[PDB]
Amino acid sequence: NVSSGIIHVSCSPNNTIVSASDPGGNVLCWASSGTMGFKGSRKKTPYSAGIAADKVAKTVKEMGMATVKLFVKGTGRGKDTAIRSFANAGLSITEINEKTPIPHNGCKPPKRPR
RNA sequence: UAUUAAUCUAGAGUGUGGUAGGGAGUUUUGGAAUUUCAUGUGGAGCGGUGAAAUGCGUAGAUAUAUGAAGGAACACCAGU
Repeated sequence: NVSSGIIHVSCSPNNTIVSASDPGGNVLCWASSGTMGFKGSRKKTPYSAGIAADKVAKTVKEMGMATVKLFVKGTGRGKDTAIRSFANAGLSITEINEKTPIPHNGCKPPKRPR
């Protein structure tokens, strides 16, 4: 029910999530690799993120979606496939930005696995 | 060489001017991020690994935006 908006995607090293939102901060709909049939370790693939982004773009099309900001989050090899999905979808993407939860050198993270 | 009577300034220190440096201690401030809580948005998976599984999830998690709290450590300056 809104033309302008923002859709967020967070490509974790183990999974990915995409979520379309209005500029007021509320969510409209979200999608993830788990929403599709295949599960387990095979869900951390760029193809899975691509189909998730395809589905979220589809389900926001009926909403009447228009020019939209893009905040990409997380690290992984599947985030760019969502970019291809959205660009090829014909949507009115207008701005790209980086919103990884990057911290300054503060709290101590987990260790080296070894 | 040792002892002693002395003398001098290059040895070594003090002064003068200029001069750099994350040198140290004490006393204050800040912001990112995590976590918890609260507020809305939402409905099934999330997390996880070589692959899985304990574990978490409609009693609304993850996510998204805002606010509060507390604690810890100070990317980018950073280097033949």
